[PDB]
Amino acid sequence: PTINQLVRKPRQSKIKKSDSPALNKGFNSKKKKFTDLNSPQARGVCTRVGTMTPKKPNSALRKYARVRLSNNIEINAYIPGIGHNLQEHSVVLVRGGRVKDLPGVRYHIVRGALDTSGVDGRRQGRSLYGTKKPKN
Amino acid sequence: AVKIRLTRLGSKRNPFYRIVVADARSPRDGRIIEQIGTYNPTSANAPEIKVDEALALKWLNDGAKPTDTVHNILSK
Amino acid sequence: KSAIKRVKTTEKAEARNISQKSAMRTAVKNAKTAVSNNADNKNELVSLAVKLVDKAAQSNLIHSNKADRIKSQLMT
Amino acid sequence: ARFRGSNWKKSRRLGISLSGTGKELEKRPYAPGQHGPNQRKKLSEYGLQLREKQKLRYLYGMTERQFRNTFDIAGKKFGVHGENFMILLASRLDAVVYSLGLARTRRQARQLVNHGHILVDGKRVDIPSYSVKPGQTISVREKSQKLNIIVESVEINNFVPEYLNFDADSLTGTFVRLPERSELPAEINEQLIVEYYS
RNA sequence: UGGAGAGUUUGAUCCUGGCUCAGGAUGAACGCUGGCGGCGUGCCUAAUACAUGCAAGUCGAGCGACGGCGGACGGGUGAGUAACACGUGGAUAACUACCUAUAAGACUGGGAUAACUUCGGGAAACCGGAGCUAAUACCGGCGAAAGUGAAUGUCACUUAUAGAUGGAUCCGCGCUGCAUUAGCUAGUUGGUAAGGUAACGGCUUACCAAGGCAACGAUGCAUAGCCGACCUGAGAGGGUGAUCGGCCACACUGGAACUGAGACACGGUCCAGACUCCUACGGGAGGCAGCAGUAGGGAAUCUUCCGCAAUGGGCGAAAGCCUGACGGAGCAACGCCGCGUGAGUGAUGAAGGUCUUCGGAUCGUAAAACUCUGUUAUUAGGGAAGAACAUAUGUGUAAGUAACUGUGCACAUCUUGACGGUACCUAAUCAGAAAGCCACGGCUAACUACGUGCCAGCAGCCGCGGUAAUACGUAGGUGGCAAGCGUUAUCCGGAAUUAUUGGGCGUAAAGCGCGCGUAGGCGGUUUUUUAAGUCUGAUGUGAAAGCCCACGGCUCAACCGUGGAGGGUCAUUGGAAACUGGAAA
Ligand SMILES: [Mg+2]
Ligand SMILES: [Mg+2]
Repeated sequence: PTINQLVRKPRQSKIKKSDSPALNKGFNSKKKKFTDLNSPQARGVCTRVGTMTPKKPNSALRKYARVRLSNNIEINAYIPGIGHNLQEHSVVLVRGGRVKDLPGVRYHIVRGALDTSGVDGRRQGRSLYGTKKPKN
Repeated sequence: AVKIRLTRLGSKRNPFYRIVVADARSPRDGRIIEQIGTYNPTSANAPEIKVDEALALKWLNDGAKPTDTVHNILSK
Repeated sequence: KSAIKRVKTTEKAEARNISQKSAMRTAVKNAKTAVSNNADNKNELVSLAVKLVDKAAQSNLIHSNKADRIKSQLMT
Repeated sequence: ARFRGSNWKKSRRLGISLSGTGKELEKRPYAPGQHGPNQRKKLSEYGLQLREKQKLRYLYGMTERQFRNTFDIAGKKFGVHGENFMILLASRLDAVVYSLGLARTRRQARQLVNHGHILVDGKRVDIPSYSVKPGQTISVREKSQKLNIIVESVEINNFVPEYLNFDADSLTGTFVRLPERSELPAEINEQLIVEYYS
């Protein structure tokens, strides 16, 4: 507004918040690295084999994996692709991005470098799922 | 006082110099006082000697120790 | 480990100045007692020796040379 | 970086009948693939500057990183960034080879440069994206007369520009002046080029 | 010089308004594939204990048989500190192993002792004792003083000068978030006193004295090294602090010193604490945020490489000597750049795939052949300008007495390249080894036939899926980029969505329930000064290096080189008085 008021208080701009909460900050030090920052990726360790549904009008079935992350906290997940060589308490790489119409799930289990290593059943969409073909 | 110095610059496999002067307390790479001009080491598609003795005599008055391979510039 | 021999000077150089300093000051601490009596016998011809040890702020350079005038600036 | 594959898909699917991947045509009722008078023709409002970006990119055989690195070389000229860009594409060593009639395409003009058979001023220049500065000439090495493919270009005269001295069999040239438009191209405005880059 | 948009609330509109996508980035990770010439950058998460190697010496023209200069420069790191830490301009109360310019004087007279053989104790760190000795070591008269050696010359000592160099210090301005934090320090504010360091000093103490700071942000919390620059942007701005330079602090932790020219000392030192480990359990040793390598939390960052030739630094008069500064190599698509996996010639829609009346099309001169080529490389070699010197020796500068000396002012010519049988380049059987990856409703660049068929799924939003479904896996087809393609998390633009350049309040979010009113903000007209703002002139300065404006050259180019523009809300140095401002009517 008035140039008198703008001297007396500047434009304190709009804060934003992260779309994906449970990563990427200095958390809660407890004389060791009790919890840390994972900007793109991490390890995991699993806790539960997941089976769930979307909720809005949709009626399909989905297979998450409710884990405890490497910084004491609890998140859901998802395995893209077909195969599932995963059981309880097995290491899984992470990468962010929510899943719409599921009520509370958080990230994608990377199908390349983990115990989630390689998914067969795919032949054209490949590097999104970690499937090889050394002929070409 | 001060010592006459060649700041080495230049990429991989290709040095190049700039004639400076500062005390030995100052290092080679930087905190250099003055520059009396460039110096041209390689002679292929490049000159071989370069100096400007106008502001070089300003430093031989209050004291200067040229290194014995730099003194071959100013003997020519 | 060639500072081992530098240590052997350091326990050896403490003896020469702290003998000179403690003799510099008690010649001067008795001097302002002798300058509180002023009979020209216990103050004369040793006050210039109290200034010779304040000239041995230049000879015994443990007391710094430019610091020669930190005590002797009042009596003489 | 080089474009290979002499199939007519560069001419027929773009549309223009230039001297690129095959000077003739044989499946003239159709476009490549099942895209044809049968099936979907996908047009756009940004495809009118796409096809003035895609119209040149296969012509010299250049990648995407080359044009943007040459779009702002015309920024060093006193004309605007879209005004002298076709001139700098007309001044490269590759399209001056085909302008001298010493090769038979612009792509054959890049083959006989890197293999040392065409030089500049005696010194071995083997760069197809070499900029021909004014006041320079075109050279060869001593083995350039035995080859049949230069003698192929001695058989047929191909293309005559206006900014050179024209020697189709002597294998030495002269860059007399900086070019202009409609000497090397014939069909492209300098106004639909620049709008793609915004 | 340069500045785009699309989608979604309704049965259908206009508006306000959010959320979401296309693009540029990463000292990124991770997903698939792999030809490199060449250039750069590779602890950002447990400040998690650090094996084994090398990083500080030099002087045999000191002097004996330790006396000097250097370890305060240099090379690592960000836990600390919201501050003269830093940036930027002003100021003098004073500080040099050095470097040098002239000149002085470089006298006189003494005596104690390491190494060394005996002496005894300890496993050790080693110590107590005794005979032996010089020293350029040590001592006396606003007052100290040195001598040394190849041909007296030379070279350090010593005092007063002043110049460069180097540090110190108070001062104007720039310096993050919060007011759901309003009071705050007491030797605090000041005189005075003597002591105190290079100097000023509440700099530390003593009697008196009643102040400091503050709503113009004083005090207290959590987060942080900071600038030149990097990122994005039309610009104004927003976000960042890495290699690369300047300044700063710190050394497993917490204090305190000693020598010297100007350390509270990274590799020294005495002490105290938590840890490792040995001894005869009486004691002693250890500090890789030096150069690398291992261990450790990790989704994540490399060789335990020869070596001083060039440039720079200590020591010496010189040969040279130690140099993990550095000159370079060993390894990862880590980033940009350049470059190939070929082209010229080559209609009968050859084999053959899923679509089809398979009455038929497509990829497709593609393939099959034919023809040249060998950047690149499956064959070895002659072989860098990068090295100018130093040393003297070839005979020149004055002291030439004396080109021996400091120089090397004829050359510096009997000399100096690990890398490097490198950069380069010729000659060979051979077009033969050398290409992916994501997408293809709408956006948004790119379509078809079945299997499953609100299922395995997919999804940036509209969502496509209840019996195939152009919007899921598959082959065909195409499009994009290309030795690289997508996905993630983060940051800026899109977002005129914090709007000074550039918004809003009747009903959409937003006008206090309304008066008197302190500080504050803004103030009609006239003339005259003042120059505080504003205007322009002048000087000095805001160092290299980057972006840009240009060029020999690396075969172009990335990078180097030279020039050029780029900082002042500043200090100071003159002119003008139009408005805003103090001053007279
Ligand atoms: Mg070191
Ligand atoms: Mg190094």
